[PDB]
Amino acid sequence: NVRKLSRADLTEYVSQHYKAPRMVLAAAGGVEHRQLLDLAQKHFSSLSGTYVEDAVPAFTPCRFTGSEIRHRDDALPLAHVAIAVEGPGWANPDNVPLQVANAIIGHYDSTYGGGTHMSSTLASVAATRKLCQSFQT
Amino acid sequence: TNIRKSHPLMKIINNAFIDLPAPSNISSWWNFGSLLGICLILQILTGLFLAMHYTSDTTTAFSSVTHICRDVNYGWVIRYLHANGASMFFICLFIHVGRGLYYGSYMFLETWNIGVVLLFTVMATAFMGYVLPWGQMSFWGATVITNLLSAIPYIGTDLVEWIWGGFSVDKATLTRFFAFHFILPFIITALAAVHLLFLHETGSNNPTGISSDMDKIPFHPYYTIKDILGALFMMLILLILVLFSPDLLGDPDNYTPANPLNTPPHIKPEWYFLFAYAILRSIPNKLGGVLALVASILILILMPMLHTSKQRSMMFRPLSQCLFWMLVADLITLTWIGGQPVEHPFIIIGQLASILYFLIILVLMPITSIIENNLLKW
Amino acid sequence: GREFGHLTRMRHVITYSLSPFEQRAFPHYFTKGIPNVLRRTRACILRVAPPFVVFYLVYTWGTQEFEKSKRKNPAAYEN
Amino acid sequence: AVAASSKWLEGIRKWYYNAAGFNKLGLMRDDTIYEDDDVKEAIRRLPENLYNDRVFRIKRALDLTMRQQILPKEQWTKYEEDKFYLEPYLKEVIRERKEREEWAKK
Ligand code: HEM
Ligand code: HEM
Repeated sequence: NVRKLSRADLTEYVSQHYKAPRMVLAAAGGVEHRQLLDLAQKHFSSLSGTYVEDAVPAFTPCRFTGSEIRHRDDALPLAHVAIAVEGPGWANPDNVPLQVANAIIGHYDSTYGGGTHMSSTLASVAATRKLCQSFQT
Repeated sequence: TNIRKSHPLMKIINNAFIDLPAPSNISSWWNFGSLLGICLILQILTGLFLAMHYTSDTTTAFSSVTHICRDVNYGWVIRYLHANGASMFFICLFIHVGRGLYYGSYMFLETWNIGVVLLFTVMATAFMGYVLPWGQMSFWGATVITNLLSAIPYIGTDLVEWIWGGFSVDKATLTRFFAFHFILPFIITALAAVHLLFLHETGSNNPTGISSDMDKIPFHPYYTIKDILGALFMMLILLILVLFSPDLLGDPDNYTPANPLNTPPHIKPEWYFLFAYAILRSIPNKLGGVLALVASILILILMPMLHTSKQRSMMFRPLSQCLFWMLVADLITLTWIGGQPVEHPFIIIGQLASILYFLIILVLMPITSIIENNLLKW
Repeated sequence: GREFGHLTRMRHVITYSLSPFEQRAFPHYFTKGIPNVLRRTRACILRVAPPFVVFYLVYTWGTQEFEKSKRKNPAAYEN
Repeated sequence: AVAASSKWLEGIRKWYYNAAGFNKLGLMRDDTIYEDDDVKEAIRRLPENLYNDRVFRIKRALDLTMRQQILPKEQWTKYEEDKFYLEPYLKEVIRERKEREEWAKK
């Protein structure tokens, strides 16, 4: 697909998505707010504010299935694995307790200082039987 | 940590049943052998509640079973489960064996040879203790089998009287045949415990004949459930036969109490020997005739090294599949012959089966496996 | 010493699969059971029957002939 | 022996290849050989672009039979493009056993 898409495809992409009010002008440091607003009004106001083509997509709440993929490739030295379930969204108030819960499992890599008796019950076992290179959440 | 892999007792059962690599195409036919195990525990168990009551008194034996199948609670059920639950343990054997002559299963020399011994022991316990319901069929088959082994030129005279305890059936015989039933059974179980030790270290088979170490799935959740399902399907047919039409597989001539004063008119054993009894009387020359009777369970050890094909199993051998179905039809005509009086064609015809059970797997099958080697260039 | 770690070596292959809880277990059983049997019975109806077919003939021949020479002996028992 | 009537014989060679059904499951002939200890060493001498093909053919043509279909008729391995890729690596292992044997004997 990165072998065919040409100038026309790109120019309407740039026209249909790059527009306000989908944009934010952010600044930090030693900036002054009034000066920033004055400078914004000069270079930006020549801008199309009314929606072009009225291309408003409708959000589809995501499906989530239970599948599994396996790729063999027997000549590599080490193996990678990942496992996951479904979670909340951005504005859901259930995020903070899940953060507090995932911080109890922890993380570990085979170059940490004081392994084999660090507080997590999973890190302290991998350090002493030597099963891991690393894991994370 | 993981208790399933460090305890001295559970290593043995995890490595043996729960976690062993198994193929994945196995036909149901790989099913039956387990069923035999179910039968083995049931023949032992049901069979002790009869030696509890039975009396090895030569003029007390027959009335014993007659009072048990009347007198006590539920004894009429147990008598018949014991008489019928071995009409089917002998059903299982002919399937578990015939398959190993389809899916090239004898190249397991160690597994195969600790088999035939078990065949001989199981086949002999049933005769050795179907003569102690103490009826006319029981005595008058005992006499006939006894008089053959006595035709050995120097062997015969001496051995025959040691099993009678005299000259003819008395208190001295029923006692030591009832000696026999108890012990062949326990000994047999230990030979079955060793059959499987060989099995670990080669793994099972698959109905194509090609080693598949590539894709082996466990034997938990899959083989465990398939097995339980089929097993609780053997208990439909067993119980329907016993509790609907029990009298179907027997004979009405272990009911007249044993006498030397009568003699049965059309003596013949139950169905599942009449095959290794139709060779016997098919031929004259008693000393020879006994030898041709055992040529059969030892015909079998002679058939791993007559193999002459390049591939394993009949699935890819469509011309040999013809000769395997003229073996079983042979063994069916040969069982129709036996349990029946002697007439004009019976002698001529039973003869052909005797000539052929040997010409099929002695000459034909090693010479018709090259005519097709020559066709695929091996 | 032949558990799930050490067996054959294979490379460059891939496989996919769902769960059981996101599927139904009867995908057109009625409308696919019959054609399989229709196509397979034909192939091996010819490979199990003809060997067995020559026993019906000999059994019926012997049965009826013996019945003759048992129920109709007084035919040739000439006076 | 005969040559003119051998054209008849070639015909039956096409018959047997259609009777045995290893083409129906997507295989070639040399995939169906019984591996005793002379064929366990002439497999360890294959180049690693022919070893991997034999693994993928067998693993696909063995899960068809636990599902009990076969493969579309256009996909059947045709008769004449079959390959004997293992005859040459095997008529050397046998030829060198026989030699250790005349040595010991005589
Ligand atoms: C492989 C195992 C066995 C087989 C195949 C077998 C077979 C038989 C058979 C066929 C009978 C005939 C019964 C009848 O016709 O009424 C019988 C009777 C008998 N068996 Fe077993 N048997 C086995 C194990 C045992 C064991 C283990 C015992 C005792 C420990 C035993 C004790 C008896 C007794 C006492 C009888 C006579 C009771 C009666 O006839 O009702 N059997 N056996
Ligand atoms: C009491 C008698 C017997 C018992 C309990 C018994 C039991 C078993 C069991 C449990 C298995 C493995 C499970 C399976 O393959 O399905 C097996 C396999 C086998 N048995 Fe027996 N068997 C008996 C008699 C015999 C006899 C008489 C023979 C005759 C040769 C025999 C030959 C074989 C063979 C070749 C296998 C290999 C199966 C395979 O292809 O993997 N067994 N038997």
